[PDB]
Amino acid sequence: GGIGSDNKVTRRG
Amino acid sequence: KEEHVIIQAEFYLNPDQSGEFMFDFDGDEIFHVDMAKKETVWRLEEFGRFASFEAQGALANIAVDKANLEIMTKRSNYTPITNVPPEVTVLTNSPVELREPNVLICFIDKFTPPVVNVTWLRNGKPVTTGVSETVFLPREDHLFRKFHYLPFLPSTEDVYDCRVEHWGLDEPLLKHWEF
Amino acid sequence: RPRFLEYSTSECHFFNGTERVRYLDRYFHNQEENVRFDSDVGEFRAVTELGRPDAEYWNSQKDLLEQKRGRVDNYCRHNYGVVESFTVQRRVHPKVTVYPSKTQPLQHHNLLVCSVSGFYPGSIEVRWFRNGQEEKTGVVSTGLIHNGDWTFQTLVMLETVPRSGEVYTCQVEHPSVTSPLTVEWRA
Ligand SMILES: *[C@@H]1O[C@H](CO)[C@@H](O[C@@H]2O[C@H](CO)[C@@H](O)[C@H](O)[C@H]2NC(C)=O)[C@H](O)[C@H]1NC(C)=O
Ligand SMILES: *[C@@H]1O[C@H](CO)[C@@H](O)[C@H](O)[C@H]1NC(C)=O
Repeated sequence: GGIGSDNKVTRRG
Repeated sequence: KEEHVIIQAEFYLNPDQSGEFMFDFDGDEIFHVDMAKKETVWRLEEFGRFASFEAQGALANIAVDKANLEIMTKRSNYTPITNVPPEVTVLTNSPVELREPNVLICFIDKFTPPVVNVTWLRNGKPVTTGVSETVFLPREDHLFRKFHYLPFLPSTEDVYDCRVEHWGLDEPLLKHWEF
Repeated sequence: RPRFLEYSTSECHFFNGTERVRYLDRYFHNQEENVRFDSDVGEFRAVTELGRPDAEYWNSQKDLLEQKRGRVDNYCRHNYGVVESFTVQRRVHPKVTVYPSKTQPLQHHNLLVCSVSGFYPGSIEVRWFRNGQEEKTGVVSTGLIHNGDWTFQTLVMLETVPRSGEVYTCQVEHPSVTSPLTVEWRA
């Protein structure tokens, strides 16, 4: 099974 | 009171244009993603037999880290990072017996930004036979850690230095070992 | 030439197996945390004024919030599950050796060094005994040291004035061993 990564949120520009 | 911690740690640094994506369990590295080869590197090779990870997800995360960096540099008015120079320790991984194989460990600690140049010196001359190293490891205080390794054969006849360059140091730092 | 660093962590903190779990998604710039999501809070919060624009923007995206509210389950608990076998359960025996710090004649003061190396995990007890009785004073310890390679070491020293006939024992309790290991040094 997969070790999963957490998604990074893009900041407000 | 917590039993364990798993940390997914990543950064992107300008102007070096250099990134990192790694996983940490209780202070040890499970793996990281090599930015050059875009592939998962397990810290012990047996790990690759028990687990998988999609390196492309790490790369997609680094793309956001990069975007977030340009946005946040402008928002802070280009305030540069304060250099914090490392403390360096050298120790062996087992008690030293003359003429029995062993490993010198250079432990570089409590520094930012995550850039170093590290050199092993044997009797003042550089050595690369069998050297390995870790990527930058996270700290609760958000400074960084790093390990460099030198297999060697202890002897009354040699002396060793781990030489660390870092931008928060006015001059290179030598940390010495001899029997 | 100025450096600018963008740093992020996603953290899973585990309590009592996986019964309680705390998830954090944390965003830093040049060593400064400015916005984070804490699973105990349920939304993004500005850690500093520099992260206010992000906490307000992110918190207005409802699918993002529920995405991050599930991480405790589908990221934390999931990842613990698939790595538990070679991390949480990793057990490697310590090697214990005892030796005097300097070669000295008896009835002079000396540091008796107990070297404990190669072991995992990090939690460990090292005690010192003299003729079977536990020495609670005179103990000096380097602390737990990470070797960066999934093994630890530690040096625990005993302040002694050795006299002939005395037995000193370094005793080690670790999760990797059923019986405490003991190494003797004879004066
Ligand atoms: C690591 O080593 C390199 C080379 O010694 C350093 O980079 C050079 O630094 C000089 C001035 O110090 C510049 O004029 C060069 O253009 C740099 N070259 C490159 C390829 O970057 C670097 O500063 C060292 N890193 C640390 C942390 O000391
Ligand atoms: C730990 O979790 C168990 C369930 O496995 C529960 O019964 C117990 O009360 C918990 N212990 C503590 C100290 O919270």
